[PDB]
Amino acid sequence: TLAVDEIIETISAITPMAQKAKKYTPPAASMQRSSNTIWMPVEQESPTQEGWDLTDKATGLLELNVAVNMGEPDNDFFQLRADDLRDETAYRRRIQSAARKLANNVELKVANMAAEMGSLVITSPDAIGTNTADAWNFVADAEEIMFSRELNRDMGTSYFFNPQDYKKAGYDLTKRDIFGRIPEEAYRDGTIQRQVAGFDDVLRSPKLPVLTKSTATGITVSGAQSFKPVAWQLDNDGNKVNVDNRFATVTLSATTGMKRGDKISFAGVKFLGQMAKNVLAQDATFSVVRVVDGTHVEITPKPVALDDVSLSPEQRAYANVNTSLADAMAVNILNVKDARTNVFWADDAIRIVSQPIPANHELFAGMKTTSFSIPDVGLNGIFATQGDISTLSGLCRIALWYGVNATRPEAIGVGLPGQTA
Amino acid sequence: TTSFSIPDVGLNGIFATQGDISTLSGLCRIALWYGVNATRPEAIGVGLPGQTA
Amino acid sequence: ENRLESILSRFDADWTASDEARREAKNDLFFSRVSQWDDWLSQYTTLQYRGQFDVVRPVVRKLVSEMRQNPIDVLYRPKDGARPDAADVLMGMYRTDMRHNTAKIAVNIAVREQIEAGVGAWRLVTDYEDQSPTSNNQVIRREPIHSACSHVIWDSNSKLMDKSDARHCTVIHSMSQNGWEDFAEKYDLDADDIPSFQNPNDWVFPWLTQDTIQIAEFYEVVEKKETAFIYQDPVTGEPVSYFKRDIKDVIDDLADSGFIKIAERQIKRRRVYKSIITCTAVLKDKQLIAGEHIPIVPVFGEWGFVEDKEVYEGVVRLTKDGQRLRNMIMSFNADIVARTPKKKPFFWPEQIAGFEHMYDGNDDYPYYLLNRTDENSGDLPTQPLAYYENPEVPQANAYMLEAATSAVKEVATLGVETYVFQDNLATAMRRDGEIYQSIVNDIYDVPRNVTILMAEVVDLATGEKQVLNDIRGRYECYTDVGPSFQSMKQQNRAEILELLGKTPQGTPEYQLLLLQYFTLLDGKGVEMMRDYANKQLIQMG
Amino acid sequence: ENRLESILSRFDADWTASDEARREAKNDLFFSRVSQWDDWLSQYT
Amino acid sequence: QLIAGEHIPIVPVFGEWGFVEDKEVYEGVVRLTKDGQRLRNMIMSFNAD
Repeated sequence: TLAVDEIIETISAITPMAQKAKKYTPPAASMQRSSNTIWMPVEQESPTQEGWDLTDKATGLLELNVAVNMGEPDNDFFQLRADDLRDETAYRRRIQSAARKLANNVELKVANMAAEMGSLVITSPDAIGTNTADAWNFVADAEEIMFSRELNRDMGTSYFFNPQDYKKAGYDLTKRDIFGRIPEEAYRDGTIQRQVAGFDDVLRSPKLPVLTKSTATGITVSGAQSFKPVAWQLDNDGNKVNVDNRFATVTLSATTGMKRGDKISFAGVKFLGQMAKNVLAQDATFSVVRVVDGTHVEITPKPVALDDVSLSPEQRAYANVNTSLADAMAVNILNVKDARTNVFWADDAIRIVSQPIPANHELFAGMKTTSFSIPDVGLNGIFATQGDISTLSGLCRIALWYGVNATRPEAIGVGLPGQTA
Repeated sequence: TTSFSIPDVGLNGIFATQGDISTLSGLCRIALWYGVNATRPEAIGVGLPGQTA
Repeated sequence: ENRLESILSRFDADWTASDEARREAKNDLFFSRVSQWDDWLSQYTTLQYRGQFDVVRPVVRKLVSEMRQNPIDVLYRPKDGARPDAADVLMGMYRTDMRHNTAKIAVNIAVREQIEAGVGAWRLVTDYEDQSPTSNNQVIRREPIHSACSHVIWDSNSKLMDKSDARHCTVIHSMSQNGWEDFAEKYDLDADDIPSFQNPNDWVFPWLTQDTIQIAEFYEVVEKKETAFIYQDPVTGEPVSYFKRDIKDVIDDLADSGFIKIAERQIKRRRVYKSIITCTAVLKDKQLIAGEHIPIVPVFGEWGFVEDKEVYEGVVRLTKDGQRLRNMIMSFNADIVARTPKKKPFFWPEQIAGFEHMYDGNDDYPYYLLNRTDENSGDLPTQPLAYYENPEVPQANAYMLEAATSAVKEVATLGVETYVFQDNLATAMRRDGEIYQSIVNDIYDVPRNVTILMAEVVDLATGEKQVLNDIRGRYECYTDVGPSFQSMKQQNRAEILELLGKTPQGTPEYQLLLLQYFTLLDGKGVEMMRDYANKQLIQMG
Repeated sequence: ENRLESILSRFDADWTASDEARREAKNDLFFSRVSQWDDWLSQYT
Repeated sequence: QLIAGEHIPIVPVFGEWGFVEDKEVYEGVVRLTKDGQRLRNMIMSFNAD
């Protein structure tokens, strides 16, 4: 038996979403006291009035906020043994594969968070290769909805296909019976284009989730509900605690079959042009964040109503839905069939809050700690090593701490082809 | 281990530290070993005011 | 896009690339400075004798003394076709700001670490001095770097002994609480935000290093084409060129004083930036420092590349196995000597029953009496007296103590002489001279010599600050290696004596003797004699 | 803030930092100046 | 109490001086010979016994 050191390469991963996501590193000393959460403001919107006499009509000031927190470390704790030889020849390769797997986990977490908190939903009644230019139509629908909603896109937009839909788009381009530059590139290579239908970054991500269909049916809103924008509220002790602006809990008839990531739309409500508060022709879409209780659900776009008479003008200035819930509205489930999801967003909607692990400290004497940077993704964790007692072996840990957050759930989106019947 | 001097008094102790790889935790221990000896108890005295019945 | 992310990625790549040699060098340093029983598992098991019978330290001391007896210092020499004394001013500056104790200490530390571990380093910095400035109210000083193997991390993609082609280098600074407070005061940082950086310790190091703060300095070199202005000197000549970065201010003061612009060209040059970093945030981002090179000089022993992997070795690495074997065998022999029953007789209790006080060790009896009879066996059985065998040193133990000592003696012979190490030190000093020349051209006031005097052409801004003006005829002298002289007066005395040693006893010999008397120090009698020599030279014309 | 506190903190930092070398040097000085037999406990027992 | 000069008036002299890992170590001549000398003393004491 002549075991060699010629390795057979088997796997090769890409992390485009994790590479593109913005990385935020708040100060650790403050974060430890603040309990791994930090609040950031939201662009203020101002109400306006018409008329000459405005006595006793002077509004207040309302400035909303969102909160970003973190999760738990993703380790690769493994054990060494210095008296073997297979445990010697494989330790370095284990380290490298550990770095690669950590990058994989970060990208998967980003993709799952985006696909489960993407408020905007663009659905199609058939596949992409059915008719001509359907891939471009799918991208242009997302571009048009983000343009109509007047969402900020200065930092850039992004659309991630799944490989099957990427192949379908390339096939649509190459069945054109003409050859210029775009078909020629889509033939020689697999790329459709770098920019399609307005998006300045159209990529293909092999690690996009599948949104399983929803078994929910015949669900209606129970009781008229109005969710007023607010910046803080009084607790039992009288302290003013902040309120997140990306969550609203509604009371439905029954949350049977609903799950994290289900896309819904109430029958009757519509979108608004945000700044101008003009009613759009497309029904409002929401994504359920958490199925609390058996009759409540937490949806990520807070449905502020324009005609809500219970809203002070400074709160009505944040309206994003043309009408409020009316005790009988049926909620239509938008994901009626299983389908792998294309995910689009504005590049400033998803961030990765990262905190260090100060294991290089004096308190952890006897263990040797090093900085350890993940490639591709822009993250740095710790690599710690300790030795066992009375034996030539030890433990090695590759730890790294991150939390993926969606600061603007209304800016993220999802693409669902073939959502028929 | 390292030295750890105690203020006011002229004493020194051992400051030791250890870390755990499994649970990312650490233990610190400030130990001080000393003994008070009365070599002349017949010289050491005590005053007791108000020792009435 | 994150600057800290890029910096940390480069640092991680370099650290991982250089981990093996760094671990070996740290082990060598511990072996040669703390103890040769570098066992971190000894504190757990039971205690046995562990001696240290050194056979490598005398060789290290001999090599250090040999390298100390032959100092090496930079020697600036004018280029081919340049002015004959184009290096006098640079030599004066170099000697003036390198004659201090810090430079000698740093070089000695680097050399000792080169001999012991395999790599060492030192640093060049500039400071503002107001009492005794070298030039332009500034001084240049050479500071030491301790444990350069673990504290200086070079760019991994560098294939030169002096690391002249490396673009970046991160240096880990460790300081006490007071040191960090003063460092923050000096660099205008925040002393309340305690910084931390990686600095792993060996498993065998038993001490804690309580209350220390670690940071990193990241030096990077960027070569770019920057704009340069061509002026006309009103004093003398015509062509002078300066950099826009250097004359960002006093851009109209030149015109006011009498400089008229001729043209404007683009000249490529190097700029060095320093960043103060911790594991979390970037404290200082892009502080531009003086010079065209990283101010860090590394010195190597046996240096090379094996498989795109750097390896450096000193004099301790190859003797470690033999020394450890020798220590182990000597500890075994001492254990044999101590814990071994001595040579005493084997006695039946009935043999000496009643006579036990005769064999204790006193000499009050003429002989020893033994019992003869047993009431049941009639007579005691006859057996020759037996004695416990004396302790012995095994032939294997003696043979391998000798063999280990001989092997260490064979392998701990640098060269035949330390010529290779002295040549490496000379290369390091040449790099030091290059860096110092660049820093001098950047900050000092270098006069230009005319054949018609030294013309120091400088000007001051409206904020009373003085800005240097240096023409592009600056690299007029190259670098070589010569003896360490405290000043050019000593250098001239040595040169005159060297010329006297070869000049035969004639008129040149008389001239050289008079010159040596001229360049002497001052007292009273020697002052009179130097005056006489001056008068004789003047009279001879 | 106390001057005595600051002075003693600096002195304490230096004293604990330079402890092992100081004790080893004192041991060397005793070994080379007084006696090479410092059992103490093994001498009086 | 302000004293004369610019420097601390204490002058140190070192033998074999160095830093191991942020820790100063200085050695003279007796430290390395202690093991052998103690062993020789013990062996001669045993022989005297």
